[PDB]
Amino acid sequence: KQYPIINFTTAGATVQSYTNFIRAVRGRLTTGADVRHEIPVLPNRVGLPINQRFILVELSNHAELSVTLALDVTNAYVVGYRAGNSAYFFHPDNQEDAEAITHLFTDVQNRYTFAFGGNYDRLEQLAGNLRENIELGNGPLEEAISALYYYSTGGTQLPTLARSFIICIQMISEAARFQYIEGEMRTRIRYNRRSAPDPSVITLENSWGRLSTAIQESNQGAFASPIQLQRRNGSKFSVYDVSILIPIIALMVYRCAPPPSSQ
Amino acid sequence: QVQLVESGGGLVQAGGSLSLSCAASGGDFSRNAMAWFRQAPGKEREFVASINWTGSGTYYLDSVKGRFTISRDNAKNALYLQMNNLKPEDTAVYYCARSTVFAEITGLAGYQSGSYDYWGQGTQVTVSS
Repeated sequence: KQYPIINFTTAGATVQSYTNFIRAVRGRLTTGADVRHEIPVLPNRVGLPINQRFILVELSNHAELSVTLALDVTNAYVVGYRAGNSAYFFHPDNQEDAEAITHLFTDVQNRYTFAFGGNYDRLEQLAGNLRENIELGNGPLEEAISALYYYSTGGTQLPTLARSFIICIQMISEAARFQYIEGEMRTRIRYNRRSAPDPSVITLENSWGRLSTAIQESNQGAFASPIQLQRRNGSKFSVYDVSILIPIIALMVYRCAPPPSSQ
Repeated sequence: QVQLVESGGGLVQAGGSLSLSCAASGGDFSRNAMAWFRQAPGKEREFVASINWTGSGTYYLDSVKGRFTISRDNAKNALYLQMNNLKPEDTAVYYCARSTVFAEITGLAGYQSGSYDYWGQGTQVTVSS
């Protein structure tokens, strides 16, 4: 009947509970059968049956409000979400997606498709500010959980909601993609701090696809071309290799077929 | 600034035909969900037809089902309502309504006047005999 569901709450959130969540998500996003340079590859979009296409991440807070997010298992990205009797979807880029998302939350009373997409550029201009000016951590997650919930009742406005998306995507999608960003959130969560992300986190987000390509295109682990990146102090450094990334990126989109038996 | 203007209204006889047009401007039309409603005096405002942002998914009030056809030209920034076998019941002021927030609205919400932020001035449809 329903796609797989992962449960998480911000109530009593520890570093432990957060990490065992993000791990459980990763468990559902990939089998782990496709692993290249030690890194799990996301299932290939082409030929993928609609019934394996999405996963469900349910989020609740101390107020006991809950929302369920839909993640595409091919890009590990949020395509929409449900709160109570209403379901909301980001504007599809093509016919094929538009079809796919009709297999989600089919029992919901009301179904809305946004006139806008869920890409960062779009969300930033709606919420009124950049990812860098938007804070993260257990507290900003609790508020976003609520704002998404009360949107269906008219309680939430657009910029506030947009910002709420930016937060959850990063804390969940981005967190699942990168063990590094998972660590950045662990930090925040552990001490109950809240802070906007640094240039390193942001650039990693912008670079996910390209890294995925280079890695699967690599020659015995060596890139054909480097990818620019920033550390926390916003200074650039170039990545010519794989072994650097293994501690960083947890999942990869599917660029091409796996490698030969050798390595 | 978003604009909604309906034309094509008038008077016809039971069985007669009409072609309705809404001229929309401003905003991004090609990404906006759209519908037609109607209201007769003394009567509550009733849903008529809805159409998503792409060419096709569409819903009708069953009284009008098969008699009426809603369409849109996203290049022309235009919405259309075709009314063919016309009845005295169909007499009412017809309004076009836009949602700039939503590309598509289905399920219960699709019939609710509340879910659409922009409305047109309206055009009168009277049917005789």
